[PDB]
Amino acid sequence: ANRTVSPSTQGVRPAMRQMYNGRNVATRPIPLIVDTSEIRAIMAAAADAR
Amino acid sequence: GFWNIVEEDYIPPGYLVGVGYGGAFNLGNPVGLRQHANPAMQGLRIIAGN
Repeated sequence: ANRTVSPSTQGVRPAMRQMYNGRNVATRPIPLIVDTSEIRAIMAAAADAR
Repeated sequence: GFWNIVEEDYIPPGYLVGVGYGGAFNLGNPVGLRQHANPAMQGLRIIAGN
């Protein structure tokens, strides 16, 4: 038999996932970055203005 | 972007009207409507003549 070995042959299958491709869809959501300081500033002002 | 766009000939040519609703600030309809304090003064009314 073929006795060949490598770090691959002895190793483990990769833990691969798929990114958001942004392809083969009709629409792509607007990328809307919002940090926790912004959510607090929005929510606090909304509470103060009520 | 985030605008829902409505075609409306009751907006005159050469004007844009942008309106917000909901959210953390809880926006509502922009114009307050006042009726007369007398109950008999309310609605369209037909009146006997002289």
